[PDB]
Parts: sequence; C-alpha cells; structure tokens
Amino acid sequence: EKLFTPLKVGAVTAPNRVFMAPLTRLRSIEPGDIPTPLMGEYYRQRASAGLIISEATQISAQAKGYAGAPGLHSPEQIAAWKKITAGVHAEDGRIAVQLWHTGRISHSSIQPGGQAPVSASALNANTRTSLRDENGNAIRVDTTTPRALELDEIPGIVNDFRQAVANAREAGFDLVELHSAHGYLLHQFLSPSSNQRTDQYGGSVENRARLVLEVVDAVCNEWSADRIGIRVSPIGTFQNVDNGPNEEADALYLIEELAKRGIAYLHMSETDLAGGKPYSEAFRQKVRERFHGVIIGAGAYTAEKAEDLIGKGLIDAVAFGRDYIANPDLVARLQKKAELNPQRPESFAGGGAEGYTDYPSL
Ligand SMILES: Cc1cc2nc3c(=O)[nH]c(=O)nc-3n(C[C@H](O)[C@H](O)[C@H](O)COP(=O)(O)O)c2cc1C
Repeated sequence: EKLFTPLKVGAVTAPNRVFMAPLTRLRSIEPGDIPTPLMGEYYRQRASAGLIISEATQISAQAKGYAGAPGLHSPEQIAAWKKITAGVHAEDGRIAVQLWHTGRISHSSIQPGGQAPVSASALNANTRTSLRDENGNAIRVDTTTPRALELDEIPGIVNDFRQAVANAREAGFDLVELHSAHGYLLHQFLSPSSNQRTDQYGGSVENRARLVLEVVDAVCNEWSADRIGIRVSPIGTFQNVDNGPNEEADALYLIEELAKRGIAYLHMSETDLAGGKPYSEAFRQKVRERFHGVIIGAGAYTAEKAEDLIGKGLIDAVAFGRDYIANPDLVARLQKKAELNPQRPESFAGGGAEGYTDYPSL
C-alpha cells in the first residue's frame, strides 16, 4: 500500500495520499458570507487528511453564486478563516482554500446591486444554484442569464483572484486551489459550449485558456508557484458544460501550459455524481508525461482504485468527497479496512451541526 506514505505537494509535505475534496456545504453567515466556528470544528475533525481542500470560496462579492458559500474578500472573512486555519494547524493538519468565481451558475438576487451574473458569453447555464429561503434553508433555483464580460473587465477578474490569494496567504492557508472545473467561471471560458466570444478570450484553445493562464501567472507571482494548485474537469460534461469537440487535445494543451509554471498540483475531477466513461489509461499517460507536479484524482474513487493508479505511476493522491463528509477519520478507516459511516445526503447542503460535525470517528 502507498496511500499511507508521504507526498511532497509543492511547499508542504502531506503525510498520506488521502485528501479531502472541496465540498460546498452552504453553512456560512449572511450577511457577509462569513465562515463560522462550526465550520472550523468540521475542518478540525478532518485534520488527519493528507491535505484538506476547502469548500469553494468566493474571490469577490461578484463571484458569489450560492447562498451560504463563504468568501475570502472582506476583512471579516479573513479574520474568520484565520481562526479556522489555526485550528487545523493545532491538530497538525494542512489546508488549501479552493477559490472560485461562479460566473453564470448564479442568480441576480445574490449579486451586487441585484444584477445579472457575469460570464464569457450571455448564455444561460440552464441549471440551478442554491439560494436560501426566508427561514434560511437551502433551496434550488434556476440560474439567471448572464452578462458577457467586456474585454476591459478581464484584468479586474485576474486582480480579484490575485487579491484573494494575498488574502488566503494572510488567512493561514497552506495552498490555494483554483476552481477551473464544474462549469464555473474559469471553465466557462475554457469550454467552447459556454464561450462564444470572438475576441482574444474565445475561439482558439489558446484564447479559451487565456484567462485561466493569466490567473495562474498572477497568483504564482503574488505568492509562489509551489503554493498553487488547480482543479479541472476537462473530459466529459459537468453541470451542462461539456468540453467541446476536441476535449483531449485541448486538455493536454492546458496541462502543458500549466507545467511551464511549475505549480504544486493538478487536481482532475473525472466525473460528476451520475458517472460516465472512465479516463483511458492512454489519456492518463499523456497527462503524466506532460505534468511534473502532483496529480490528484477524484470522482467516485475507491481506495483500491487509488492504489492501482498510484502503483501504475499515473497519479500521486486521491481526493474523496462524500466519504469525507461522513468519515472525519477516513484515513484511519481506510488504513484499518474499517466500515465507513452511513452518509446522510439530506444534510449535505445547508443547515447546521446535524449532518456536519456529528459523524463519529472510530
Ligand atoms: C455536497 C457536495 C459539494 C461539492 N462541492 C464542491 C466544491 O465546492 N468544489 C468542487 O470542486 N467540487 C465540489 N464537489 C465535488 C467533490 O469535490 C467530488 O469531486 C465529488 O463529490 C466526487 O467525488 P466522491 O465520489 O469522492 O464524492 C462537491 C460534491 C458534493 C457531493
């Protein structure tokens, strides 16, 4: 077994290869999109993970698409996250913040000024996001048609990612993960399905990847390349965003570009919850020969699949999502071959302590 052996992940050293995937739980305070001590307890419980990757966190107020998702743009958010990272560190853990802009997976009622959310193009996502009702409970609501960003707004978006990384470093995170997956803003630019722009940020794959690579360069310059990871979902369809008619070649272009920056890791979200065609071993080989940082695989993994792919030299670590919701001590359980706690999906999104901090250890 290799899952319980250490791994260098850029600037930090993980003691095992069992990572906690980013998981939106929608329990932040409004007004202010503020993380809470309850969230701190949840993360502290999971500090034995090789690496915790936080729930997706707004780079700006405009970035918000979900009621209850936290930000990392305000002083109060910075202060609250500082307490959370300190608690994880007190338990000898490591924590990355996943930073997003939701783009068109959003609703005008939670945008600044009540305005339409932004995207690469003015095309509805044709999905739902999660808002809160008058009692503060999570509700699913159809997405608002977005406004296409003007060319002169793009530097501001890059600056918002840069600023959020400055804030993340101050807040005590060990790494940052850019959310370039799952149909959110960066992926909206990457995908031809969502990007119909005819300027330097659409058309060719070079142009479609331009924004994400500008963001990568800005955040590497703000902090250091060995502090930066990126999550992609570049094969298949996620939240109605496919990867276009040349998805493999386009993915390999992006990955070769990322490699040039010497970033800490590439995190591949392989499938959504409904599943789909597995990655071919040939594709995994092509990725591996092009990227020289850590590769994290995710999406309905088992420990056995992770060991197989680590043993084949194709990935370095695995991120578990739902098994981490339900098993704070997932590392110990997988090491000991213990049963896993029963998941309670009704409490994944929103609410309070129940279904959040009340899953037991062994
Ligand atoms: C409740 C829930 C929230 C999620 N939130 C995020 C998120 O904030 N960022 C992200 O990149 N993926 C998110 N995902 C995807 C997970 O990180 C993970 O890739 C997915 O659940 C599949 O892995 P699993 O089979 O181990 O759960 C979420 C998944 C679930 C079930």
